Amino acid sequence: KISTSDPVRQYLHEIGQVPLLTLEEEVELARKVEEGMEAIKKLSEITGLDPDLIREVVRAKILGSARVRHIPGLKETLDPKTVEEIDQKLKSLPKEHKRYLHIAREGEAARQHLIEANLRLVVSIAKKYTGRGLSFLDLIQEGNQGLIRAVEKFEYKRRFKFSTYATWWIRQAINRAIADQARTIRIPVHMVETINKLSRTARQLQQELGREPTYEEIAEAMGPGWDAKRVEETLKIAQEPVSLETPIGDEKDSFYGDFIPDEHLPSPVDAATQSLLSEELEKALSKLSEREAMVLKLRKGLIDGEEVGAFFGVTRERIRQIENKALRKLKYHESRTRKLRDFLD
Amino acid sequence: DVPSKIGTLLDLSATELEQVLYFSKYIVLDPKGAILNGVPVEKRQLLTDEEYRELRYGKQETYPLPPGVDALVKDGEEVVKGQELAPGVVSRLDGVALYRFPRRVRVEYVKKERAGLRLPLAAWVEKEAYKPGEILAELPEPYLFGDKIVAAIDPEEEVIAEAEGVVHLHEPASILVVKARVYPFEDDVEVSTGDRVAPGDVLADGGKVKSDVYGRVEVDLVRNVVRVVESYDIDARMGAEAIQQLLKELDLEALEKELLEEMKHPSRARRAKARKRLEVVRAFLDSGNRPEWMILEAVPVLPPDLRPMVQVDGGRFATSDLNDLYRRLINRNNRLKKLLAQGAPEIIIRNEKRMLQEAVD
Ligand SMILES: [Mg+2]
Ligand SMILES: [Mg+2]
Ligand SMILES: [Mg+2]
Ligand SMILES: [Mg+2]
Ligand SMILES: [Mg+2]
Ligand SMILES: [Mg+2]
Ligand SMILES: [Mg+2]
Ligand SMILES: [Mg+2]
Ligand SMILES: [Mg+2]
Ligand SMILES: [Mg+2]
Ligand SMILES: [Mg+2]
Ligand SMILES: [Mg+2]
Ligand SMILES: [Mg+2]
Ligand SMILES: [Mg+2]
Ligand SMILES: [Mg+2]
Ligand SMILES: [Mg+2]
Ligand SMILES: [Mg+2]
Ligand SMILES: [Mg+2]
Ligand SMILES: [Mg+2]
Ligand SMILES: [Mg+2]
Ligand SMILES: [Mg+2]
Ligand SMILES: [Mg+2]
Ligand SMILES: [Mg+2]
Ligand SMILES: [Mg+2]
Ligand SMILES: [Mg+2]
Ligand SMILES: [Mg+2]
Ligand SMILES: [Mg+2]
Ligand SMILES: [Mg+2]
Ligand SMILES: [Mg+2]
Ligand SMILES: [Mg+2]
Ligand SMILES: [Mg+2]
Ligand SMILES: [Mg+2]
Ligand SMILES: [Mg+2]
Ligand SMILES: [Mg+2]
Ligand SMILES: [Mg+2]
Ligand SMILES: [Mg+2]
Ligand SMILES: [Mg+2]
Ligand SMILES: [Mg+2]
Ligand SMILES: [Mg+2]
Ligand SMILES: [Mg+2]
Ligand SMILES: [Mg+2]
Ligand SMILES: [Mg+2]
Ligand SMILES: [Mg+2]
Ligand SMILES: [Mg+2]
Ligand SMILES: [Mg+2]
Ligand SMILES: [Mg+2]
Ligand SMILES: [Mg+2]
Ligand SMILES: [Mg+2]
Repeated sequence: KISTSDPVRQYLHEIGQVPLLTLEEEVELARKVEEGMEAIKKLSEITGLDPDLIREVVRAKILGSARVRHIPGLKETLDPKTVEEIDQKLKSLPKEHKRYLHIAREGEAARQHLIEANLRLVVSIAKKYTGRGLSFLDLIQEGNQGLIRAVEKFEYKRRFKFSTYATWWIRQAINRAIADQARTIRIPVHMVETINKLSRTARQLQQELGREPTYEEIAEAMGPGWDAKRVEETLKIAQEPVSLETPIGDEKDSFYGDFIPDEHLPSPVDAATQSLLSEELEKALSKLSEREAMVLKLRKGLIDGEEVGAFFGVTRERIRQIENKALRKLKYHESRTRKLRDFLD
Repeated sequence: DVPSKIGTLLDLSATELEQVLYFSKYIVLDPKGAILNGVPVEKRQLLTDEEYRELRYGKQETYPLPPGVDALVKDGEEVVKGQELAPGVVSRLDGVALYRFPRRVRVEYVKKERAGLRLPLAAWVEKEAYKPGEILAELPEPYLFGDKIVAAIDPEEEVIAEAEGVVHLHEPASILVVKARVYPFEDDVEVSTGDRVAPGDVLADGGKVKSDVYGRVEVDLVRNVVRVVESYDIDARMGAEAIQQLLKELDLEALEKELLEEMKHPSRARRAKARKRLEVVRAFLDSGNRPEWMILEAVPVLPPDLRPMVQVDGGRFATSDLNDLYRRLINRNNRLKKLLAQGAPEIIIRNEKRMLQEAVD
């Protein structure tokens, strides 16, 4: 059943059963998130385990079983035996350091009740960067990834609360997504703003002449180094890919693709040429000696188009020597039994 | 397809049980899930977010938090810490706080009338007890004639250097319907379950830990309170995941023989259903290829020159419409992976798995 509503009901439902208290619940969970960090680092300290390993072991114990680790990241961590060994050292950590294990876990979990509560924040924000060329669900989701981004950095010590914080960490994530995925051909953020500027300038210029600007206006109004070659180039990159499939002429079954020719494929006149050219060139190449003909034939025909570097031990003067004397006798008889002249291209 | 090829074989509601778990979250208990709804675990049956939520955390998440500071903060507290609150615990002060479900209570925050029996927070605030052993003298004037603070001297959720790290506010009376154990003991038959008196804690921490039929373990090092909540490894799953599983664990041969029987013997109705269900299983089971494949975990991608990127006019490029859908699938898929890594709130994973699902269509 049509998607948007189900998701909306889904996280609005859970927010409904649990928004976060303006203070108490955003502070609570924040503080737990942090002690989690402080806890996991001290855990690495005492265990010699990478903070990355401590982070994934506690996450498996709080977020999910063998199922999660095995399907998502494929099996580098053994499903049962491996993480279990890691939790064992966590237990052996006496009264002092066990504390951190028990804290890391609760911190991780805390991190989740905070991310659930603030999904309405995302959607409300995400509800405004809607017509950029991204799906609402795609938009809310990237924004969602941004809010999780915020959870990493929030310093509850600095009193300001998570709302204004998630706002930025989200709006960034969404503006990136819109620039990174909204197109069929990837353009940098600089060429995007550039296009917006160009567009906006064309708007101001559509304000008074009654002349959709010659790209003279566009260069001037935009600024410093803008010239015609530029704007023409810019708007050419702006236009989106038209469909290789689109209605054509007197709209009927005629699909645009049958119209476009093909260029690498040798159309029969080209296979025929290759045949004659190859056999005739191959006959001539045999009536020469190998050394400087194969050198220029392979140097030219085989690899990459280096007089000096073209011939083996023998220097330049035997190259040019043979290059140019075999090359001309090869031509000059090819002139007599004219096989090559009719230009095969 | 009208006949669901995966519904006819997997006897799931041919067309609606699928729709239900496929695109949204209606979990199908794949393997065992020992604890009740009222009756045994549903081997091949489907439950809702809400009842499932009521399966894992325990039956009741009631978060009644009080008004102002004195009335309800007092009725709730006197009967909150460890006082096993029965159902219909009629807390007394605004309207009537009504705690209508099961086993033990955890209240959340205090404000400043009288401070007694609460955790380590305020201790460092009024130096006397954390600084030296004063708390006793802290009771003030009748001591001349565990916690028990002054008559009424402190106000919020603060850290008292200078009163700088603070937070003035509410006080939740969150009933957590779970069973609280303070002094568990060590009996070695199966590996040591739960806790020892005070020294060793073998229970996993305040997250996921399975001890006896009850299966969640929260930990509060305040008193040695090993909060043991009660459900088990209920393999609750929804989407292609739950169907890939179900399709692997089926010996078509068995279903072929069972259906043989169902087919000729009982009256028309259900035997009729079985003959239409025996067709697909037999085809799968004849020279035909084997059925775990209906599931897609690896999407083939049609050729490149077949989905062209052409130069049309000036800058107009033109590509085969398939490339827009392919970007769809690719982006979602990747954002999926990134969202699993970064940490995963459940709604957001589903919401995406949903989007990803559609894309693959
Ligand atoms: Mg902390
Ligand atoms: Mg040390
Ligand atoms: Mg060490
Ligand atoms: Mg998973
Ligand atoms: Mg495995
Ligand atoms: Mg897989
Ligand atoms: Mg072994
Ligand atoms: Mg970040
Ligand atoms: Mg402050
Ligand atoms: Mg807000
Ligand atoms: Mg910039
Ligand atoms: Mg021009
Ligand atoms: Mg500039
Ligand atoms: Mg243009
Ligand atoms: Mg056509
Ligand atoms: Mg061609
Ligand atoms: Mg071309
Ligand atoms: Mg040749
Ligand atoms: Mg060279
Ligand atoms: Mg050389
Ligand atoms: Mg000749
Ligand atoms: Mg001659
Ligand atoms: Mg001549
Ligand atoms: Mg001739
Ligand atoms: Mg079970
Ligand atoms: Mg729990
Ligand atoms: Mg007052
Ligand atoms: Mg207590
Ligand atoms: Mg009133
Ligand atoms: Mg009630
Ligand atoms: Mg109970
Ligand atoms: Mg107080
Ligand atoms: Mg205490
Ligand atoms: Mg306190
Ligand atoms: Mg005092
Ligand atoms: Mg005295
Ligand atoms: Mg007082
Ligand atoms: Mg205040
Ligand atoms: Mg206050
Ligand atoms: Mg026991
Ligand atoms: Mg036991
Ligand atoms: Mg021990
Ligand atoms: Mg353990
Ligand atoms: Mg203990
Ligand atoms: Mg038979
Ligand atoms: Mg058969
Ligand atoms: Mg191209
Ligand atoms: Mg096509």
